[PDB]
Amino acid sequence: SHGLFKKLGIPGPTPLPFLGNILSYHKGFCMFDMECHKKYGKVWGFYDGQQPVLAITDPDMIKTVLVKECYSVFTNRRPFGPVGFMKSAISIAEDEEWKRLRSLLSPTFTSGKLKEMVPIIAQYGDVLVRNLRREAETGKPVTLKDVFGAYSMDVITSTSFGVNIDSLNNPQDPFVENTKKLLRFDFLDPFFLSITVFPFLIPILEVLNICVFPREVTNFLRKSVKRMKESRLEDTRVDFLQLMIDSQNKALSDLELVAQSIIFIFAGYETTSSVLSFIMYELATHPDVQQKLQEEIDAVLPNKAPPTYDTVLQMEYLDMVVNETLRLFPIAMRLERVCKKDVEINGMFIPKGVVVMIPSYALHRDPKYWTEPEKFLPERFSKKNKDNIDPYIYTPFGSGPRNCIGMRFALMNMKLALIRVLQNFSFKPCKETQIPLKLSLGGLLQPEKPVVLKVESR
Ligand SMILES: CCC[C@@H](CC[C@H](Cc1ccccc1)NC(=O)[C@@H](NC(=O)N(C)Cc1csc(C(C)C)n1)C(C)C)NC(=O)OCc1cncs1
Ligand code: HEM
Repeated sequence: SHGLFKKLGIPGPTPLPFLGNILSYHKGFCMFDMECHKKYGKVWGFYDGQQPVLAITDPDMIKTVLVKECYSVFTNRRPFGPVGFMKSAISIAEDEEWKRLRSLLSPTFTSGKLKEMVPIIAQYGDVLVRNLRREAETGKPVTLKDVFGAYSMDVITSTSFGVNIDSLNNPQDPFVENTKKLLRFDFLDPFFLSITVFPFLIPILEVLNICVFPREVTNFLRKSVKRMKESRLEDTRVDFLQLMIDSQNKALSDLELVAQSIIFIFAGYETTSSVLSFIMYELATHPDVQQKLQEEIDAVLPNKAPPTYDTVLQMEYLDMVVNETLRLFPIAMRLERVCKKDVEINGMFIPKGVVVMIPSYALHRDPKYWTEPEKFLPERFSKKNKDNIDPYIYTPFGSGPRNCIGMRFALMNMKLALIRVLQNFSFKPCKETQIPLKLSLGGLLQPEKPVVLKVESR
């Protein structure tokens, strides 16, 4: 079975019985992919335990699996562990169910609805600047994840559900406290290690009602959503929560609604707050880029003018800065599609069962497509070098019918935060700042030490 790639004539490292290549993950699965790419070329194969995985790096091959063959062969992401009713969450859902969730939820983030969100978000950007000023009035080291997390939770909850939970004025906010415990995947956790390696365990666990997400956290998020939806129905603006009630009056069940809500809560909070922290980390450590960003905001928005939808969009360098951070810190380190039948794509035979894997981290740092791939140089994303960058090599939000539904939301939300912040403050590194930033070898894209900076006024 570990002789799949040999028989197919596909290069790749040599697997150990049972574990496969899993122990090559010890120095992070990102440096695993990079090392394999450099060594094997555009295509290689490996085994997450028994699960065979095919890694692809040729752009057209990527376009085929991501776009052309989505509905026909590559509809689904890897099955990953015991998930319970969260098996209905759009990102985890398969086939027909993903299909009907995708068109139910996709109208969430249209131009019109995105434009209506600005006033709401600008309000939380004002509380954010007020909070950062306190940390600036003292010169106290600030954990970026804390402050930007509270902001992001406030934005997603308000824009998604129409509710103010005032997380920004509330240190011990149940919403933040629970959500950051929601997923804590670790290769060092025998639980996550075991199901990562030996997937035959999973169906046993689903019976036992065991789940990758902690019970206390899903219960809390379940009753919080029950509450918020009960509110909406008792009141006498169409958002994500309203759309899902419309489909209740096939055939969306209550549990399926909470699933979608937990996904949206998690992305809004965790991904948004993380990307903001990496962006600010790179500004602090690149003082002139911070300076140059500060001057666009001034040129476009003079006399501390409030950002609007179109002012955000006119801002080229702020955009350059964000793309450059996503290039260095892609939240999804790999994109994955399960191959659900035998197919030949770009004169290459892929069998049913294999996980087709696109190593975004590696491709974002390939010396082939990027000169000085390892540094922070926003210029590489200029109006001029715009059709240099291949859309299938640079995939921070993925591609095709299963790309990020919240992409323009998160881009707008982050830029609105960045604009408010940078028109008031300056971020400098301290002794408490880890330079260079090392990433955790554990799970998601997170720093090994939390991002800690000082905040100066203007
Ligand atoms: C509530 C939490 C559920 C998780 C679980 C599904 C997810 C797949 C996914 C990732 C990114 C965007 C969309 C879907 N899984 C992961 O996040 C995993 N990480 C990955 O992204 N990988 C697939 C890479 C990876 C890490 S370990 C591994 C195997 C060796 C087991 N593969 C976790 C478990 C570490 N995802 C989720 O809900 O994502 C919502 C988002 C949308 N946009 C940004 S976040
Ligand atoms: C900077 C923040 C974010 C980054 C970097 C990001 C990135 C991604 C990536 C790379 C994918 C997978 C695409 C693929 O497989 O090709 C994805 C999936 C998804 N994302 Fe985003 N995301 C972000 C924030 C959000 C937000 C704010 C939401 C909405 C609240 C969101 C909702 C989704 C959903 C629902 C999916 C799965 C879509 C599907 O399977 O049909 N993410 N995210």
